[PDB]
Amino acid sequence: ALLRQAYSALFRRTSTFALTVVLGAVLFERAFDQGADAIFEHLNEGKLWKHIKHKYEAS
Amino acid sequence: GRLMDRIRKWYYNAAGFNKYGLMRDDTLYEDDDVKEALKRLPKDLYNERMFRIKRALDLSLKHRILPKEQWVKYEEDKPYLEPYLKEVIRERLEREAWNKK
Amino acid sequence: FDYLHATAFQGTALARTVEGTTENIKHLTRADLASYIDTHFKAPRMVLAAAGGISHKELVDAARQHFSGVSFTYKEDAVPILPRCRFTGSEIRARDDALPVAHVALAVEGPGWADPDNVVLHVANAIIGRYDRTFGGGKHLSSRLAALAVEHKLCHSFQTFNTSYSDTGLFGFHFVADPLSIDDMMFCAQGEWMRLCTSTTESEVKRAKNHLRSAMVAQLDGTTPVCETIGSHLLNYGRRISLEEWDSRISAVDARMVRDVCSKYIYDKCPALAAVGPIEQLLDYNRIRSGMYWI
Amino acid sequence: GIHFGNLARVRHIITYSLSPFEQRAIPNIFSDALPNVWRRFSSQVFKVAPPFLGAYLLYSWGTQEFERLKRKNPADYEN
Amino acid sequence: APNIRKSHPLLKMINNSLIDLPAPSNISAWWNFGSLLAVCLMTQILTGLLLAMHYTADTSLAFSSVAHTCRNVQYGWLIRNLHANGASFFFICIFLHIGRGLYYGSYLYKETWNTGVILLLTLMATAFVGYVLPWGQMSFWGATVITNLFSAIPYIGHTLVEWAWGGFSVDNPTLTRFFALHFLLPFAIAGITIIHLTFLHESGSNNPLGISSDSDKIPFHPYYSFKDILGLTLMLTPFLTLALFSPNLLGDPENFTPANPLVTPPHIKPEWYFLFAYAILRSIPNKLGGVLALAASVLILFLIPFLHKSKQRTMTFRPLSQTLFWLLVANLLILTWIGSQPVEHPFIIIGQMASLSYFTILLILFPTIGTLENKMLNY
Ligand code: HEM
Ligand code: HEM
Ligand SMILES: CC(/C=C/[C@@]1(C)[C@H](C)CCC(=O)[C@@H]1C)=C\Cc1c(O)c(Cl)c(C)c(C=O)c1O
Ligand SMILES: CC(/C=C/[C@@]1(C)[C@H](C)CCC(=O)[C@@H]1C)=C\Cc1c(O)c(Cl)c(C)c(C=O)c1O
Repeated sequence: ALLRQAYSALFRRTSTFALTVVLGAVLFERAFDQGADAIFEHLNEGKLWKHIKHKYEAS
Repeated sequence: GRLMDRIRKWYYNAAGFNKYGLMRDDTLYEDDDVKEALKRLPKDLYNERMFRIKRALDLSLKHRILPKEQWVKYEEDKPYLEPYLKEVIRERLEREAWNKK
Repeated sequence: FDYLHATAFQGTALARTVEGTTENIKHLTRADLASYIDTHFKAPRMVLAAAGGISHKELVDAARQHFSGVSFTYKEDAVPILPRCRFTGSEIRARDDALPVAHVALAVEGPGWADPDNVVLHVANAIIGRYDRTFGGGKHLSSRLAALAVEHKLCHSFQTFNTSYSDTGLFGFHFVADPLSIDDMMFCAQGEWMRLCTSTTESEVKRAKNHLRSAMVAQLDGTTPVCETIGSHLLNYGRRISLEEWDSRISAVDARMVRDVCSKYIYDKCPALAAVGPIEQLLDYNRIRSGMYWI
Repeated sequence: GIHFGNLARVRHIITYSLSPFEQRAIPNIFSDALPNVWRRFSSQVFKVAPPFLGAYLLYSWGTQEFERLKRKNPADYEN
Repeated sequence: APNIRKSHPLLKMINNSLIDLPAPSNISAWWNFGSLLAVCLMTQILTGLLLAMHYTADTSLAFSSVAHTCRNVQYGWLIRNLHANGASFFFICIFLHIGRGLYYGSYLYKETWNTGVILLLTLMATAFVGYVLPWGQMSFWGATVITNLFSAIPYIGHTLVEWAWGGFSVDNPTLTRFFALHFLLPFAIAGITIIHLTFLHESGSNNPLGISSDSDKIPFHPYYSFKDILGLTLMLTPFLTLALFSPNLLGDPENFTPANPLVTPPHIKPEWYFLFAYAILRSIPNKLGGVLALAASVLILFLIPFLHKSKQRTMTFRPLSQTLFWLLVANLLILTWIGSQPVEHPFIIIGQMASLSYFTILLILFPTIGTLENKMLNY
């Protein structure tokens, strides 16, 4: 049971609760960022310089 | 005549303070006279008026009203404070007049 | 305390007063009392206890002679098991600003006679102890809460309590105070509970133990008391628990133990509250709730 | 400073409440909630909406009427 | 002693004005504007400084500094936005904060109210001069007209205009003393805000039903602290959806054209939150009258507490006042439209009406229907 495993190990102790928010905010960020950028770039295929780019680059 | 005497009953249902269980007098805004009046209310009449109000507020925090059945009815509304208040304002006008005099 | 049960175990059997309702007493019939005696006052569920200058033998004989009921089926020799009572974290506020002082009781669900932890819990209750307006000790009392109580005039009296039942219980405290100091008292009180779960020392427990040991002996100060112990030991703990034993269990306790146990039944739990009197200054369950964590 | 204890004199009122951990956050969404959302909407939509719908017209009118005065009336150059 | 929350000369304040504060248990969402208004102030002030650190109060450099602030300053563009749009959401919020007060007779708390009116005037003045700093077309002509208002005073008038400009026609001195002025005012706001809230505390908050809530108060925290955090994330969503997706929606574009002392744009309208007054100004076809009407268009707020006749506090139980109240809202909603239209028929006539309408619903109707209602209750 995660809710109990979590409560007992993470949410109970007001000190571990913090560690969770930090540790979590870190993971949440790194993922929410890729995802959104991934969503956005996809919604604008071939319009961004990330796409055009290869045409005047080097190889 | 019996004109604004039926209008009154209309307005009374229009206001809707009865939907909360408040007598017309439970809604009076507490200025100086009203405050004095309320201090003259007999123990029980005061404790009842209190519950009515503390209950209406609890309703308002919940965003509800009383089931239609419990609503006060235009003719069963006791003007429990009206007479006291009348006197308070009466005693006052005396003083006021007596002091300019 | 009734209102406390009344809401702590709300919706169950324990939530009832011993005296019963007004309607019941006004209508209970000869039949019911009869049927009550018939259904409940039965040999397997009774215990003839006695203490003093008496022959165990001569006692058992007199028993065989007048305490003679017979058992045929298995039903008669069966001791029913009661349907469990559900603990509810809630509150009941009975206000009357016309009463001289206010009364407040707070508790969490207890383990129940069986559990060995009840020992630790009682040691715990010793550390906090109790106090009241006439204690000579005053500002020097070893009970941190009693001191503060004295220092700031927090109350007229307060007391810890570990009421136990077959399968459940109530572990808490009760204080009486003036309308204008309920808040601080309640504040200091929860405060002392949290200290229990987090920073109890070896000095506090040592004394706690000695205080319990003495209360445990004063429990048996007379024949009536010793008989009451024996009557309630068989009926609840199963057999009889000797002082030599109790004492061994009480010695086994220490800091780590108290903390681990109080944390077990007190930390972050939703308590039950009962307030009676001019209780305006004490307020919000939400607040009292938050007093259940972080010392 | 502190107003908790002075406020007012109250007698004979009992209140029962339950911890938040024992109850539901948003209970009876259908049987209770929405019904009242509607209850309220109804009672009020006729004191509110009217004057708004009213100004609306005055808006659309004055708007279209200012546009009409831009257009030309043939009866000026049919000479 | 005992707790360090009630004794400490400071924490006893954070605690005694926002944590142990006695709050009515039934205040509705119309009570969440106090905090949003507060939050704006801090947000405005913060984003403001950030900008002041790249602005340059000088005619020959104001426009290009703001432009540079955006195109070059890292996230400058975002900060510029937030600051400009915060000005709007600040007004939106202050307007609802006012209505609420009007509809629920909070103005019966006279000092708390009068300080409020003062706040409004100050916020207006502030938002005005801020709008002048980028030195755009509106910036200039705005500065010109508003400072010109004093010219309506007999004798001095013109004299007063000389200071305001620092010369004999808007120019650099005006721009720098405006930047100084803008930089300063926000703090006076924050200052008075503190008084506003102090007078409040003497009495306590009002509530929808308008009857003493002493029988049922609750600790601001966690009830209203959580309710306000939420009320924040809601205002914040459209504020950001607006500022991030449609930046210039709410703003006039004339300010994208560097001021020209010789050309008054033909479509010269003020920031949206001032239109309604701009509308009244153009109603009265007389210099001094239009000015007086304008002044009174806001100053009339000081009279409200004195034009209360109902024997009840709020309009919750006054269906006639309600209608009149909502008829008043739509009344303003119109003036705003009028202000955004040219001075031509049918507008001119519709205008003078809504204005005449505005002053009547407040000075004559409300106090009248109020008296009437009293009799219908048999009082
Ligand atoms: C800088 C501007 C302002 C800020 C930051 C501000 C803030 C506050 C705050 C935080 C509250 C408490 C919570 C609430 O009831 O909303 C409050 C209450 C109040 N404010 Fe303001 N206010 C401002 C302007 C005004 C204005 C313009 C008026 C008057 C036209 C006003 C009238 C009131 C009144 C009457 C109260 C009591 C509300 C009640 O009855 O509950 N305020 N204000
Ligand atoms: C009362 C809160 C505030 C309000 C109402 C406010 C409002 C405004 C307004 C309307 C503008 C014009 C925005 C635009 O470009 O369209 C502005 C700009 C500006 N404000 Fe404020 N302001 C506030 C606080 C501050 C403070 C205290 C500072 C700095 C410490 C500041 C610095 C500036 C600067 C530098 C500009 C001009 C450049 C720009 O527009 O980005 N503001 N402000
Ligand atoms: C400005 C504010 C709260 C601000 C914050 C900043 C807290 C200090 C901490 C958590 C938050 O995020 C709130 C928004 C509250 C204003 C405020 C008041 O001043 C007063 Cl007298 C009352 C009675 C209320 C009632 O709701 C209120 O909201
Ligand atoms: C709305 C208004 C003035 C409002 C003030 C002057 C109040 C009367 C008092 C408090 C203030 O500080 C406001 C800025 C004036 C009308 C007004 C404007 O706002 C603006 Cl931006 C412009 C460009 C013009 C041009 O003609 C105008 O007539």
